[PDB]
Amino acid sequence: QEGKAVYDKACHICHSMGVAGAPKAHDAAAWEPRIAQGLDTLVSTVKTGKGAMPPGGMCTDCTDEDYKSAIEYMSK
Ligand code: HEC
Repeated sequence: QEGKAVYDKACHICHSMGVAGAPKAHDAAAWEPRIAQGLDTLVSTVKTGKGAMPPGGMCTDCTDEDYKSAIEYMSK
């Protein structure tokens, strides 16, 4: 899947406005410290969930590649 496609059907729900502290999409400054953790780490976190974010980020068919693509789209 394309990163933007994953975002538009799932991630945008909370990340478009940065609800409950979600790093806002296309906010490079907000995503920089999170990207710095390493993509492997971020993909793992999305799949297990983190606080207010539910495991999977409401994508029902996402591969690790899909998750990574989605993060890359949001991070700029
Ligand atoms: C609301 C129900 C969310 C949906 C749907 C998605 N995300 Fe999320 N995400 C959400 C919150 C509230 C937060 C902040 C959590 C915190 O306590 O900091 C996040 C954070 C992320 C992160 C950063 C995790 C980290 O280690 O700091 C990533 C990488 C992330 N979200 C990715 C992501 C993707 C790819 C999604 C779509 C598939 C997605 N999120 C959906 C809330 C919500």
